[PDB]
Amino acid sequence: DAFVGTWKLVSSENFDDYMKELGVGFATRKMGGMAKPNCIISVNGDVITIKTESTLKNTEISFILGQEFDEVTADDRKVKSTITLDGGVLVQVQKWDGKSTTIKRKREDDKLVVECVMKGVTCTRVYERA
Ligand SMILES: O=C(O)c1cc(Oc2ccccc2)c(OCC(F)(F)F)nc1C(F)(F)F
Repeated sequence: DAFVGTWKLVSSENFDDYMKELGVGFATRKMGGMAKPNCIISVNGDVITIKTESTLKNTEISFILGQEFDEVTADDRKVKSTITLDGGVLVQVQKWDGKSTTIKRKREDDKLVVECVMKGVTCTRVYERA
């Protein structure tokens, strides 16, 4: 929809702190930090697919809005994820071991803005069309 497309990471703030707050170890944070992924968002019927592709790591999720699904994250957490659309924002929550983190995806001007929150840490990542 407004989200559909092939997006390239152009800026990131506080991603290392965000991964640290999630408990990600040094090697995986290193890989993640200097990744510059593409994010490819598509929709077919009820099903949204978000692929995140980079030289050292790829992930993919497919989901129906409002329906919980299992996910293995890029940092290898096994989580229960639910994604909803709220005022134009795709809101993802991941739940595991009594914790949660939120990842909000929104469209702003030419940007796909990704805000990731874990406890007191807020990370902002910005994608632009490829
Ligand atoms: O889409 C993102 O840019 C993104 C990318 C992530 O990791 C990568 C890095 C390279 C390739 C594919 C995935 C990631 O990992 C979970 C983490 F951060 F906990 F490790 N989380 C996110 C986000 F939080 F924002 F959704």
